[PDB]
Amino acid sequence: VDQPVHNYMVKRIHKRSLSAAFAIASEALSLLSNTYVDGTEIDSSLRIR
Amino acid sequence: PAGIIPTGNVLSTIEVCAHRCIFDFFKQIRSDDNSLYSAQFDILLGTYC
Repeated sequence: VDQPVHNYMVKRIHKRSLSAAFAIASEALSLLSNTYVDGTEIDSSLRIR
Repeated sequence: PAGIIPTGNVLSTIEVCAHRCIFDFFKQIRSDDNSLYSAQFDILLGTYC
């Protein structure tokens, strides 16, 4: 004669990641780190670009 | 400490570094240390029946 069973299971997490790169040219940093020194006509076009 | 409210006021502030061969675990910090700020924990993500 049989008797009923109970089961207990435990599962755990597994850690992964996702990484993506993004480059900024040195002249872009120079154009965006002026801190209120430039502002002529030809510099604005390069800054907007 | 973990920022818990102290329960009892300790009297007789003496040099506890000399009586170091009591207690179980004695860590002495000069002014501050980066090992006081730790927040690792385990989490249970639900049980299913």
